[PDB]
Amino acid sequence: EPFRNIGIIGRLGSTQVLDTIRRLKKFLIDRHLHVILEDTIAEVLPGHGLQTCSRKIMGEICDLVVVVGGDGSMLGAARALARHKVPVLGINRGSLGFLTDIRPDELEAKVGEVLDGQYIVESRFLLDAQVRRGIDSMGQGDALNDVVLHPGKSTRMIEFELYIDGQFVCSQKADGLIVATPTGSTAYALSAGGPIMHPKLDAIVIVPMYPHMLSSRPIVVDGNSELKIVVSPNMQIYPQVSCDGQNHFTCAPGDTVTISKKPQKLRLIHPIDHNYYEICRTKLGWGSRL
Amino acid sequence: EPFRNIGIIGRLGSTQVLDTIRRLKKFLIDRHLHVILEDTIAEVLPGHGLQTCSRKIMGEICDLVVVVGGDGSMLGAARALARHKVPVLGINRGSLGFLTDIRPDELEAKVGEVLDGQYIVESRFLLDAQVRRGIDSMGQGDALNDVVLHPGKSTRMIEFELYIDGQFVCSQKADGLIVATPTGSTAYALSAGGPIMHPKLDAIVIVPMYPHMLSSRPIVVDGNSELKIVVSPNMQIYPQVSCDGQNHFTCAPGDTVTISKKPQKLRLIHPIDHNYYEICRTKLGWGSRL
Amino acid sequence: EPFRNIGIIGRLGSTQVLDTIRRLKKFLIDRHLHVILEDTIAEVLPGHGLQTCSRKIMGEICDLVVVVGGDGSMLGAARALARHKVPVLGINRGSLGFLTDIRPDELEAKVGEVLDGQYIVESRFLLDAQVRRGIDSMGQGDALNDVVLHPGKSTRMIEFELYIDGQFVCSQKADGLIVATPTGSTAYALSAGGPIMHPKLDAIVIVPMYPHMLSSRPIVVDGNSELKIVVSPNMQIYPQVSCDGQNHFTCAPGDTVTISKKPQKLRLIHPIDHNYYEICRTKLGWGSRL
Amino acid sequence: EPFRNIGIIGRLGSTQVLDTIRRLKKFLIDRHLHVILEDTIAEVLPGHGLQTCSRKIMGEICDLVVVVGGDGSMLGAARALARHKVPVLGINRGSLGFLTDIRPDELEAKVGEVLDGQYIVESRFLLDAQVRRGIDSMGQGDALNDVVLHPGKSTRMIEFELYIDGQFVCSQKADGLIVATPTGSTAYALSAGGPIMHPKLDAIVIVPMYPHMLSSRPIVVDGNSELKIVVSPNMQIYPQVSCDGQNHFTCAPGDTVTISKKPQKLRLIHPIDHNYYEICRTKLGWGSRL
Ligand SMILES: NC(=O)c1ccc[n+]([C@@H]2O[C@H](COP(=O)([O-])OP(=O)(O)OC[C@H]3O[C@@H](n4cnc5c(N)ncnc54)[C@H](OP(=O)(O)O)[C@@H]3O)[C@@H](O)[C@H]2O)c1
Ligand SMILES: NC(=O)c1ccc[n+]([C@@H]2O[C@H](COP(=O)([O-])OP(=O)(O)OC[C@H]3O[C@@H](n4cnc5c(N)ncnc54)[C@H](OP(=O)(O)O)[C@@H]3O)[C@@H](O)[C@H]2O)c1
Ligand SMILES: NC(=O)c1ccc[n+]([C@@H]2O[C@H](COP(=O)([O-])OP(=O)(O)OC[C@H]3O[C@@H](n4cnc5c(N)ncnc54)[C@H](OP(=O)(O)O)[C@@H]3O)[C@@H](O)[C@H]2O)c1
Ligand SMILES: NC(=O)c1ccc[n+]([C@@H]2O[C@H](COP(=O)([O-])OP(=O)(O)OC[C@H]3O[C@@H](n4cnc5c(N)ncnc54)[C@H](OP(=O)(O)O)[C@@H]3O)[C@@H](O)[C@H]2O)c1
Repeated sequence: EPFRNIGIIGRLGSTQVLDTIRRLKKFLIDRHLHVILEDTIAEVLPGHGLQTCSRKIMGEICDLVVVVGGDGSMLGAARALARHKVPVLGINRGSLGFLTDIRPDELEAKVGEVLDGQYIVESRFLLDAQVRRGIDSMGQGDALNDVVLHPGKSTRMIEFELYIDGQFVCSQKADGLIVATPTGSTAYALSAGGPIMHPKLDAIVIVPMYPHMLSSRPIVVDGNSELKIVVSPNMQIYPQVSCDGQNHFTCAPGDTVTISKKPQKLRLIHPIDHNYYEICRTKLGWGSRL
Repeated sequence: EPFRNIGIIGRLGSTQVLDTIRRLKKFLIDRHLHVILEDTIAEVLPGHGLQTCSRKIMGEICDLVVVVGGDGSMLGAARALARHKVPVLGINRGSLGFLTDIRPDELEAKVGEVLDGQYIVESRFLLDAQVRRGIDSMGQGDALNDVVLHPGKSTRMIEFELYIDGQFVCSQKADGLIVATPTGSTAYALSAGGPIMHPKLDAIVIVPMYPHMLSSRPIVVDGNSELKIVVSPNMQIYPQVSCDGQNHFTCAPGDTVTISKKPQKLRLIHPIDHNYYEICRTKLGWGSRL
Repeated sequence: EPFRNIGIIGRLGSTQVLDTIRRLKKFLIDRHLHVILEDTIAEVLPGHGLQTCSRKIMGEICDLVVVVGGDGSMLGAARALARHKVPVLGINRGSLGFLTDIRPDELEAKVGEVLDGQYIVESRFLLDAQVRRGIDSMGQGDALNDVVLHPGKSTRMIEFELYIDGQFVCSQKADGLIVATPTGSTAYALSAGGPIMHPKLDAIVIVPMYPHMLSSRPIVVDGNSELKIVVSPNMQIYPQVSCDGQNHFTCAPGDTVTISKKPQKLRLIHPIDHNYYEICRTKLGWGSRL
Repeated sequence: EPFRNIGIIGRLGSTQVLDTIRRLKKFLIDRHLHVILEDTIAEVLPGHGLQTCSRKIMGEICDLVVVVGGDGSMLGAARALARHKVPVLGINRGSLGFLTDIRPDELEAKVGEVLDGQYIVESRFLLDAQVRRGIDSMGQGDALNDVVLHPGKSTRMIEFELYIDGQFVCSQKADGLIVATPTGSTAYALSAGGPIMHPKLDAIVIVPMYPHMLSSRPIVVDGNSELKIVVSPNMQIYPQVSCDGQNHFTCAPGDTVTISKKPQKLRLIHPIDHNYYEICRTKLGWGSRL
């Protein structure tokens, strides 16, 4: 459907984000479009602008949400807007990102070209994490990048067992474990030794965090696999579970973390000019044409 | 169909392979089954046994081929028996392998349990490699593990461009490139930093061989992607292409190597006792149950 | 000097440590030697034994200290006994370690052979870490393995600058930094990608902890270099500094951590049967003789 | 001693090397200095210039040798000019290198500042490699970067044993082994996973080339250690030994390669403006000042 009510999500960061968020406000209101603003960012804006709503509310209000900032800002908007299946459009901070595509100086050219009816709809799946004490459920969180098990208030290594589709893989002693989507394969998992996974791929990568065992290597499994991490019951370690490094749960010795694909996919919007391997060449420095 | 004519493929290695190849000959002839032998191995056998045939011929003769040895012996049989779609059963040398499953001491117990009608049919796809000079074709080879570009008669680094589905990825200076299936993900690609890919996964992993660029990391793409490696035309390097490290082509500056999935899949046979993650725990040393 | 007053240091762990600590008590008292016990371990012992002292006190009382347990138990004793320059002898838990050498079943044979006058004296140097706010000093700690900067109560990456001998190296965004001795090169630094450093080597290795930059590789510098880590002043991150993962300081944005070699070396005692590369072959699984 | 007879060493590469080699010829003859040219490069020069000599002869003729090109050009000149202990000065191709320091546009400014008496003398040690069949010696070669054992005319893995100071380390199956100086630690060894070693460090790094064993990690040993690589006698593999990837020997099953530090050090000349960590920040992309 054509985009009428357009929401805006931003991050309270350097001044340039507040600059582009008003060029976007100007360019969109110029086209006689209703602009609804996030309440968590409208408390510090030029005259606070127009109507104000919350992030869970912005799903059913808006037909499109433009996120200004970087890849990190895209993670928070995705977890809330994927449930409503709202198209999401990302703006850079001048540097090309794996989730943000529009440069602040090409704002009017690329955003207008999307509103005029030339764009690509790409869907990225999220992860569903849930902690359980025997049968009782502690908490359930979503993740677009990764679900990361890591030590909680103790530098000591943690111990756990990995299960994929109820099948025992191994027990391991390490700092933790990174479970990443293709979207998150370029983030923490890449810094921990994991591979790059193309966004077309229906797969999940499991990356050990500095394992005490040198032969512990990343595994890539079917994206429809169900992961089950069992914290060591015979150890006094209380690890932490992080979803996109922003939502944190504290696990008890013996707690079980289940990770699987979320049914609701995030509807990413790109210009037709989008090229995934060009993002890799700029974000990682790969050589260009010979 | 029930297995009647059963072929045998072996490797001219240590004495134990010649030992198990005759226990298999005894156990199979005991069950009143026709045993056909590979000609390349029957030239040195106890009285040369029964009928003798070639590997390309063994496809339409036999209903099942038992390969004794290790994972390396499985690679040669797969490239010839996947075209005929002949079931293949592997025997260990005492140590569990990613392709061979039967231990020489459990030969009669596991092979009989397969012939009695309790087995798993698992299909593994191969790679199709073809070198081209402009339009003319040099050679075309198959690979169950990997297609590897590596330096040819020169320790100097090679230069090349990578294309996936006609889309330019990057140019790179390295020793070479490893393109591996899920089967080959545990071989050379694992030693070069690549991840483990579950056999259920329809994916191909591209691993750079000691790249001059430190940010060159492995990529995992859709298994239906078509890869196109273009040797640097402006360099006096003549690289070599290896298929399972056994079939070698010499590439010219500017030659293009195309790699894609082969339509014919190898029909692997396993006992019901087969567990993939148990192979990883023994081949790599991962910790067992807590 | 010949060893008369012999102290014992242990860890409150599995039952076998309490078993060997009494075979050592029997074997030493059998030889008419004064056995002094650590107070932190004598509170739970068979009748509490003989005299009891503290770890800082055990330096001037004893001529030799036998540490039962593993490599982790050796770290705590080293930081306190290196100031007094007391010889230290380590006992295994059945498995050969990089710091502990005696197997519990060869206790009487190897410990007696050392007391009879056949042993090797090997000295290992420690690290000296000190945090400073401008000029004021927060805390100063020693380390036999490593001084590790890591995130403090925030999964977000930390930012810092590295200085070696007052010379600027680089600024970096990562989980943290591992500064290890040759003793600690096989511990956390090895799991983070660092190299093995022979104990004869006067060198320090600096290993980045999952850096956001892929080209951030470990550096090995002169063991007499002075390291200076400056926490990012323009970031709201409060990192933590760990010495052997046991002593923890919380750093403020802008705090400077100085790391250099400690003058006092730890006097390690080994039997003449000691072989460093045999420890590597067992701890890491390297292949034995062809 | 003040530099009078100044030799020039270049590489037959792109046109710019032939350009700078004549600005250097102009600037030096302008200062009334005798310029002697390498015969292997004077066959294609503007009128062939002045006197012509060989590389082994250029040691006793010249007081200083200026090498134009890159790090690779510095390797060949070092092996021949380190025996004569002739100071060596390197010129860049516009990009800063680990061995070349002068940019072609700062040629007259930096080279003149060295001739005027403001420079640093830094000495880098080389490696001494010698192959032996039992007692007979095949060949002996020097290396400024690395001595590399790698497969010879066979993609199959090679097998060998490592000995350090006559002490057995391990047996290993891999593509090969990289033995690098601090100078070569940033070259092949860095691409194979090795660490950066500061030039002040008296150490040698041993890096396995894609080992079949995942726990085979680089080792850093004393620079005065004597290495002894024994090719597997029970294998039909004929590996090759490369010194700076330019001098090649073919080893037989059972041949022993001995590697140790060469007594003659290469006298490198740098301007006072030289900074080693600035080279790392540009060659590897590390972050600059915060
Ligand atoms: N050592 C590490 O590498 C490390 C440690 C902790 C967390 N992380 C990652 O950080 C994520 C959360 O980021 P945050 O905003 O909360 O702040 P953060 O933990 O400080 O991480 C911010 C950094 O992550 C990058 N990033 C985030 N998602 C990415 C993706 N899909 N591909 C590539 N780079 C990506 C950001 O790129 P922009 O600059 O464009 O935003 C930025 O450089 C986690 O999900 C985790 O994957 C990495
Ligand atoms: N440095 C390296 O790691 C390296 C170098 C060259 C080639 N290779 C691999 O060797 C393969 C060809 O082997 P080859 O028989 O001709 O002799 P080879 O090159 O000497 O390699 C033999 C080794 O490869 C192992 N191997 C083969 N396929 C494997 C798989 N799918 N998963 C795990 N391990 C596997 C074999 O296991 P078994 O002992 O059970 O046979 C054996 O240890 C190539 O396709 C390539 O992947 C690896
Ligand atoms: N992910 C990791 O690899 C990781 C994470 C945190 C800390 N660490 C290391 O743990 C050390 C402190 O150990 P802890 O007793 O307090 O418990 P810990 O953090 O849980 O680490 C205990 C483990 O470290 C091993 N270890 C300790 N020093 C070693 C050395 N020099 N060489 C090889 N292995 C060594 C121990 O061997 P034993 O079983 O023989 O004791 C044991 O396996 C730190 O200094 C740090 O280097 C490693
Ligand atoms: N895959 C690899 O990384 C690989 C493979 C084979 C050989 N090598 C290295 O190449 C060396 C021989 O080089 P070559 O001239 O004969 O041509 P080459 O094998 O094609 O290697 C040339 C490349 O090596 C770089 N290099 C050479 N010495 C270096 C050093 N000390 N630190 C950093 N980079 C260095 C060169 O830098 P410049 O552009 O400034 O010359 C150039 O990028 C060998 O000694 C070996 O270390 C590396």
